[PDB]
Amino acid sequence: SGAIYVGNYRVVNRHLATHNDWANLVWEDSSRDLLVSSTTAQGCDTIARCDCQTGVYYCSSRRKHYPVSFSKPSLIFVEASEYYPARYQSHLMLAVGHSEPGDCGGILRCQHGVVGIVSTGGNGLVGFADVRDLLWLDEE
Ligand SMILES: NC(=O)[C@H]1CCCN(C(=O)C[C@@H]2CSCCS2)C1
Ligand SMILES: [Zn+2]
Repeated sequence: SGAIYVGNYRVVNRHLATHNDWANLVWEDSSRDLLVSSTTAQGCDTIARCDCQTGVYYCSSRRKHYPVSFSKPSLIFVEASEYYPARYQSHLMLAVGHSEPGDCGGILRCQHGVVGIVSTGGNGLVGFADVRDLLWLDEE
């Protein structure tokens, strides 16, 4: 589990969104595994607007933050899970690292801010849904 709290937005994995998220919906995209809902309180996370391909992510199944090198956002094929069939996911970045279902939602960050959240896993890989192109998260 986990979310990004930027401004009056909450960014979560679409497959983990709650009823309150759906009832306060701003934007969702199944191809990216992302959903954004509105919040009453202002958040403290800042979104990275950069070209970093190294950073650190939080792994809940280890209670640890790990440094990683990750690929550029791309269209990748992901195996079936409890939430989606096997398919292509867009704006996904892969790295070598530990990731269980329960680890989705952990933040990937660099010195500039939040880069994305854990969205896929297995066999020593971790995949992150990028948020750096969603410029509108910084306004309204
Ligand atoms: N975004 C998706 O299509 C994923 C939906 C949840 C399941 N999924 C995985 O890759 C399983 C990994 C287990 S390792 C922990 C992180 S998820 C596919
Ligand atoms: Zn950066």
